[PDB]
Amino acid sequence: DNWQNGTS
Amino acid sequence: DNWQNGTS
Amino acid sequence: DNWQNGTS
Amino acid sequence: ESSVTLFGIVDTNVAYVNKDAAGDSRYGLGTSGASTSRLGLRGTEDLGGGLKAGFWLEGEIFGDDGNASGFNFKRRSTVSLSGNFGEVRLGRDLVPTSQKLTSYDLFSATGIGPFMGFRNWAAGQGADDNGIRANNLISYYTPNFGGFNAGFGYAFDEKQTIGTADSVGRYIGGYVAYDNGPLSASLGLAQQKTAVGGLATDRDEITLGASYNFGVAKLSGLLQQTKFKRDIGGDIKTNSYMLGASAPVGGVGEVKLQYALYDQKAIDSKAHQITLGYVHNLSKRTALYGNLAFLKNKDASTLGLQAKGVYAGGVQAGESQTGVQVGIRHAF
Amino acid sequence: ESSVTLFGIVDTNVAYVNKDAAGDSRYGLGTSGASTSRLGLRGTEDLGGGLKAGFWLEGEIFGDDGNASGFNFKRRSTVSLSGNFGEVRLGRDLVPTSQKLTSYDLFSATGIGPFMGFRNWAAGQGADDNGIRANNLISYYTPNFGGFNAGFGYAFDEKQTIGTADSVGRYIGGYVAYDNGPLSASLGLAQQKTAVGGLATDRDEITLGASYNFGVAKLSGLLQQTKFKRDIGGDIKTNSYMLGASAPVGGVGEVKLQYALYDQKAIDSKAHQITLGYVHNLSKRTALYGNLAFLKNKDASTLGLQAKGVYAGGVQAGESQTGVQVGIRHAF
Amino acid sequence: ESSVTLFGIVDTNVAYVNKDAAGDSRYGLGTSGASTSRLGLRGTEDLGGGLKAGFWLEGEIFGDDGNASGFNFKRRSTVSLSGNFGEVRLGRDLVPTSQKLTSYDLFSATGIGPFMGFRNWAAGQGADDNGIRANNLISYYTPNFGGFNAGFGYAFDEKQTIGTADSVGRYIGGYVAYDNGPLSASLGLAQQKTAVGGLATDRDEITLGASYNFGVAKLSGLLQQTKFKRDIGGDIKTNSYMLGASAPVGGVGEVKLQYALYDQKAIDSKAHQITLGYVHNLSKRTALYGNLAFLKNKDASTLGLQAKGVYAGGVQAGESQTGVQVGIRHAF
Ligand SMILES: [Ca+2]
Ligand SMILES: [Ca+2]
Ligand SMILES: [Ca+2]
Ligand SMILES: [Ca+2]
Ligand SMILES: [Ca+2]
Ligand SMILES: [Ca+2]
Ligand SMILES: [Ca+2]
Repeated sequence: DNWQNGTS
Repeated sequence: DNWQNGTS
Repeated sequence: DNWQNGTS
Repeated sequence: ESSVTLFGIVDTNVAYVNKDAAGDSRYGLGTSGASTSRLGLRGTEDLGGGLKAGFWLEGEIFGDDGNASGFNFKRRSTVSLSGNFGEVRLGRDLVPTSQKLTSYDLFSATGIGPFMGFRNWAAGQGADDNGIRANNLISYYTPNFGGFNAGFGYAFDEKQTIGTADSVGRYIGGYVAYDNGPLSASLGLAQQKTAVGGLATDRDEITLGASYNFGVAKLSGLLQQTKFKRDIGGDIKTNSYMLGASAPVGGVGEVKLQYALYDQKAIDSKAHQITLGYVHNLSKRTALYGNLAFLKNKDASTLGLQAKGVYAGGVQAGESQTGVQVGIRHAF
Repeated sequence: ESSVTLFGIVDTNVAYVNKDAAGDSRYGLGTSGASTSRLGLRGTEDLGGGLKAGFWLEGEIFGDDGNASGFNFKRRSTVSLSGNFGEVRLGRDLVPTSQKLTSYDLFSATGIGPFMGFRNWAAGQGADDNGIRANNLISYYTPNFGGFNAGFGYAFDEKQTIGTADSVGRYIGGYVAYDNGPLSASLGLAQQKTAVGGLATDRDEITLGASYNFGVAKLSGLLQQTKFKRDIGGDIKTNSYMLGASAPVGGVGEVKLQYALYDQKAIDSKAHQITLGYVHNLSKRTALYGNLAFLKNKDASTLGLQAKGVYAGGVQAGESQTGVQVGIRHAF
Repeated sequence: ESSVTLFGIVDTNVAYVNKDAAGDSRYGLGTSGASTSRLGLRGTEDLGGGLKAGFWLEGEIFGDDGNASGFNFKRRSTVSLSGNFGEVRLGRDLVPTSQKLTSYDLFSATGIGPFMGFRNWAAGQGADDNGIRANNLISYYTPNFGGFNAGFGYAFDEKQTIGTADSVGRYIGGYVAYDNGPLSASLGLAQQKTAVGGLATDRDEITLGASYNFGVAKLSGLLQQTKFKRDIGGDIKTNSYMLGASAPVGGVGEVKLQYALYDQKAIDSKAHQITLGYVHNLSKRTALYGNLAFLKNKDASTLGLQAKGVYAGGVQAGESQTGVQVGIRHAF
């Protein structure tokens, strides 16, 4: 998985 | 680079 | 967005 | 269906109150006027068969001082399993009563405008005598079936002892609710163990909340009774009432108005509050906002507006206080 | 071949011990029963020619209280260079002796079940008198050539002074080992400088560990002597012994059993421990687990099980203590 | 044009000074010799029309002790809006005067080599009496038009009271500058409110900096006067001077040399410093470095080299001190 921000 | 999780 | 490192 | 997310909000403001506990004005750079500033990590892992494992680690950000007292994960630090049965969470979090009932506050339980019912009315000596979060918490949340939904929590005291209380920090509580989209209503009941002046005390709380979103505007309200009942006798009882409305303005804008009353029986005194808010969205992530509040204490009441990072103390008995916050909220 | 990784583990449990130092039971929500809960960032940068630069920043997570005392990177905070020569690391980390020898503990050096040899047997006054980690550490790890491998570390005291000790915190230590996959064996030797009751004291430790993985089951053991030798005379010496076995059960499951003996010469007393563990994997990342331990103190011994976040203190002299942990471990 | 970035630097070193305040040598593992070690998150969100929203949360890393005193965001914790008008930032950050003027220091304002002008010369009692950062800060930075650029900041005191000072922590300050690529020059002026020995005091600072990058080498310098002027009378005034040069060596290398003089008028004493530095880049992200410094105190001066994590205290009056740092800097 790659880390996403809050809004995807 | 994009940040990955522990299991890649 | 995916989180990037310092050097992009 | 698995993911990991690093997220947050920086909400910083200029703020002013016309009086503090000495009667002097204060102004400065504060935080968290529209949403609580935060930094967190969360994830969901699909385990198959509709079962998911989750984690969530979130702490408050204080942009005016760079988290000078140190960063933590006190907002939420859970691990969970969820599925068609609902969700079970282990770890520090909002207790189910506050998680559900604070949703009725139009000011998102932050800034100068919000409902003040969830507070430590009795100077209880526990870590979380505002009834908002608990250490050592296990919670269970049902699915929503035909609108109906419920939540339950138990937090272990672990023999925390203060004076004659040997179960400080225990929580037992839950809610039942109906949520169909436009209509929401909930009833929460909770008891915490605490101490006041070193004497064992129960913190009992019953809360009713309801709202209806008409689209052109939303109406919302809360009713709460909080009673700190000392084992040897005596009680500090507070009845808190709120009614509010919000409406979109011009696409991109939102206006909010909330009225509250706090009836503090132990000092036979009332306080009344009126707050006006505006939010102007520059994007889905970025908003400029303003809050204007007026708090009127009667008699012995000394309640103050919560201008976090500027002044959040009390005022002199029977004084009225005016506050303003203007800021920017940026989610990431 | 370069990357950056944000990773962690949330391991939270319910736990119980039947007695504390007053003889009362305790139960609650604890942490880190199967693996230590953590949050970290690490990276490897390919520099060319087989040379790599690394960093690693990791701190413990306490999900029961949201890291109430503040988040740090005390588990590891290193920068390193690695290559065909091995690896050199600068910064706080496990010292080589503990890094290698704790691998023989089937309970991953956490929870109620693990080997207790790496502990502060003498009430030394240094920061790390359990022999696990050091501040100000430089370490060198060789490659594994034909099975053989070694590690060496030096940690600077920086003139830390407590009473008559002016080099508190110094570490010098290392190990030699053989690791071929199924077979592992290691010998570690270390000395730290410390103080006990304000008097300069050496903490000397020799540790032997071995294991063999038969596939159907693994056998593992540890032997250690720890001696706190006070410069003016006198010593607190402890001999610690452990033997354990683990086996896969049904695909997805694992059972573990460990027996330990702690021979505390300064109080002429022994303690014996037996721990049974089960791990049930829901996925590679998510496991449910249970630990059951029985600790028998003889004579003046007062050792207690380490139910982190519930109770990890001692018990009354010569008492037996039973503990249980049941929880979930989620890696990300 | 929107992004989010997680970034940092681990810079750890071995360091030595030949004397401390008792005249004894000290050596150990320290940090931040070439660049300050840090961990941060930042982002930029394109709002349309050239308008952008930003956030930036950054704290110092201490790799020798794993951030033992707890991680924070004290380096910077801002939210901002930027556009063709320039940039406005809210939150703790470098004040504009230090942000701009420290750029003239060839040692990046860290390690044993840097300019020491931004320091608490008077033992002021404020949080930031080195003039580097401020709590409660609002800053405005202009665009660069034809080389010319400026910055302005105001930090709220919020009635912080120490003795007779009731506005401790106030900052007002700014700079004007010219920057065309090879040539840079700036003039900064600032005033902070503080207290010394409980008596209200102004911290006044004027700083001039200039540099020229010839390509084969760069010349840079700083001049500063810092005056702590006590309201009832009296002042602690310091004039600080620096001249430095750097040059690339062999591709991959860089040599630096800086000379400084600190004229401490309140004790009628001077200190002189000479520092030699080398940086060897293994990659754009990873460098090995060495610093060698010699600090000569005259008369009553007691200044010490800043070997962070080893020794950064003073020395005996009129003593000379030699220091060395050798380390690795890894950016991510
Ligand atoms: Ca969760
Ligand atoms: Ca503030
Ligand atoms: Ca490393
Ligand atoms: Ca912290
Ligand atoms: Ca607990
Ligand atoms: Ca910013
Ligand atoms: Ca150090």
